[PDB]
Amino acid sequence: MSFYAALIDLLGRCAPEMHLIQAGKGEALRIRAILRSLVPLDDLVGIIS
Amino acid sequence: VQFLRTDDEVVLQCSATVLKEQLKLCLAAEGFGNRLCFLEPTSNAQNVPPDLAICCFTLEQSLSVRALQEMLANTVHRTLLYGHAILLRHAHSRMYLSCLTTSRSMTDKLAFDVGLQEDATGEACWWTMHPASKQRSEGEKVRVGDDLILVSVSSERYLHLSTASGELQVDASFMQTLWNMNPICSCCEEGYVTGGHVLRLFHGHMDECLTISAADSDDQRRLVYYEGGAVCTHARSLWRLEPLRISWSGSHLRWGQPLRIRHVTTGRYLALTEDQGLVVVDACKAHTKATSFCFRVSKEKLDTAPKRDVEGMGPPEIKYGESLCFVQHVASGLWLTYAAPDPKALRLGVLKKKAILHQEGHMDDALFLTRCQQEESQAARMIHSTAGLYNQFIKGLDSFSGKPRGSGPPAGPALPIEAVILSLQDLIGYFEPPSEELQHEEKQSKLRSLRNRQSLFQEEGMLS
Amino acid sequence: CGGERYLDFLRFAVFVNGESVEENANVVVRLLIRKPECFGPALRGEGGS
Amino acid sequence: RLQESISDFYWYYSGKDVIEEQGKRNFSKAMSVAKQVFNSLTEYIQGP
Amino acid sequence: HVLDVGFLPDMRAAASLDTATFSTTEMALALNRYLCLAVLPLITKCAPLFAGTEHRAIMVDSMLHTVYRLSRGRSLTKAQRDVIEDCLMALCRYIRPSMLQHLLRRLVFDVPILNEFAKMPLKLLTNHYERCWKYYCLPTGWANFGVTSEEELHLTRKLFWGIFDSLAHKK
Repeated sequence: MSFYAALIDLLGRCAPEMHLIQAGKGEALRIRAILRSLVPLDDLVGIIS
Repeated sequence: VQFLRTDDEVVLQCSATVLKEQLKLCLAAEGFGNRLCFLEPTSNAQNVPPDLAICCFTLEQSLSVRALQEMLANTVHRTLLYGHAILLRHAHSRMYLSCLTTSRSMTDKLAFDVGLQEDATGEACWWTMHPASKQRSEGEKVRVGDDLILVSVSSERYLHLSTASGELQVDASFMQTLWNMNPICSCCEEGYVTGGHVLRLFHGHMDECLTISAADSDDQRRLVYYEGGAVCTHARSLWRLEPLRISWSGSHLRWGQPLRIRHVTTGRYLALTEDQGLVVVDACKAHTKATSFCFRVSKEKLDTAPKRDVEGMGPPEIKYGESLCFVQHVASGLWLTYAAPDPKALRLGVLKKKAILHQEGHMDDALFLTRCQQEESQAARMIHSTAGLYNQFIKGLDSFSGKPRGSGPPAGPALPIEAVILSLQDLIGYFEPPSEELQHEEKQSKLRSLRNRQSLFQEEGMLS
Repeated sequence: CGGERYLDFLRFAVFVNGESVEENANVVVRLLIRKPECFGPALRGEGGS
Repeated sequence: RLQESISDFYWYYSGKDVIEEQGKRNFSKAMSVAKQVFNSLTEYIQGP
Repeated sequence: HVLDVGFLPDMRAAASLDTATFSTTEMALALNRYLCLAVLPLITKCAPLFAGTEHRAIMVDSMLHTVYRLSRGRSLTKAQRDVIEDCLMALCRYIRPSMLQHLLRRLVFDVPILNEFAKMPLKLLTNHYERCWKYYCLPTGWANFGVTSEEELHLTRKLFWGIFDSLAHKK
């Protein structure tokens, strides 16, 4: 569990900042889409549950 | 040549190790009706020729990364180089290759779908080339016949050939796959016949052409005729030439070069089956020993053995308009001419001259070639694809049309509901009348084009 | 264990002072996605649990 | 290689209307090396 | 998500001195309460997590297990934001946490309760709100809170300045 937790923490820390998303920067949304497709929301919701 | 310049016709070939020895497949897409892409086998061309009409791609631009970014930010024959972003345009449909934001594989693998887009606007229609194993370098020029890898811009994924539970599909994943762009053609001379051109085979004067039997015929439209008159305007007289060569199958035609004649409307290849004569046959029974033909002036000439294959564009000799040559078989070696078995009073036909193959033909059978417009060829290809799809839909409907369901709803193959819906929408958009705010001359030209397209679609059916 | 130890170092090169550096995060994300084996036996691909 | 780098720099600076001081410094320091390379290339030909 | 995270603290994660070994829940409180504060979507209706709000109030009020003022401030801000975001959805969910303040008005930990029970009426002022038996006990609570101020343990200036309740909405 520790390895997966560390990997998810690193992936979250690499997410683009909010103001980068709200101010264009298409590469930021590209990285965000890559992270989104990497792991679904249901996985996180189940993990917290 | 042999340098992969801008604005040439290329095909994306790949090698697969699924088969025991090897397999060669070319990327292809139907265009209208189906946006997705699929691989078409080519190594098994001895008996089953491939469909090269929907395989050719055209290189539109080869800009660098920074220039591409500036162009995208500023929206509203350059030699290809490694590390550059390229735009590929489908030859049949005026659509651009792109990586769609969809996926259906049951295994995510961060993989998307590879398809087509109606417009070049956006970022997903550009692919950046990267070098293969370290025999080249970044920024170095690109030569033909050299393997490389294509990287998407929007998805940042390779053009990969999957080996999943499916059968050799193509997607955009993170797995590396090597592709090469074989150059179909290059800068071509004006008014010269080259392999792949859809054209009409005219005989004698400008009122006779080599056509096929019309729809709603007694036979299965497998009898080759010599009808003339208004048939020269329809899509029946549209034939295409497929050289046996696969890499440079766009070069200028050569006398005595073996070629296959294909009817674009029906998808059947001219052949001699030694059972009924000169008839068009299906693609499955299209071995080179029966389907290969050629053109040559000087009918007898004491013909010698052809040789000296050309690995480039080659010199142009067969000129459009003045191409009075004779067609003969290579494997057998017999000519063709108008049969005219008997001038019956009640023949019920203007000419009704069957096409037959003879060891020594009659006189005045030389055929001169004239090319057709791009719109006519595209309309013929759409007619063929649409007729095939609707026939498949009708057969699927009729398979279950007799027995109530009760249980087990799938009686046989599933009906292509989504494909037929997309084809119907594409056809509805295709026949949209021009807007009333256009200028009078251009509006009249568009109206004439639409009327011609409607007549072409109606002549080959599409109403019954 | 080695995966967690290696992921610990990368958490400091992309996340500094509560913010995130765009270049380092982007290059780390690209390198990680280009090598799916770094995500463990679960988030690799076909057959993943 | 230097020509490709200069072209990339120009492409990056195409959008902006006025080049700032730091871009001009790098442009000058690249053009000096370009001039030196060009002089070295000329010396290989002169004296036919 | 709020329903799932509601039942993690069982009686303020067993605030009574039982184990004093598993304090990581209090550590994760400082990480999840911030996200809970980042949004205020529990405004309109369909809110049966009044027990969750009571649990949060008892967690901030009871810090017997591994007391930490730094995380206590985060919990204080969480409670303050939760009360200031939504209100007038029930009657017991406010008086029951404030029952301790009404009875034990001299408690040093009742500053959250007084601050919330003060911020609610200026933010509401009975507008779009109907009084009930809960509103009937406000005079008694105010009376006993005021009586405890001057009778015994004369309050210092610092707390007396902050103990100035509005005492509005008369009749």
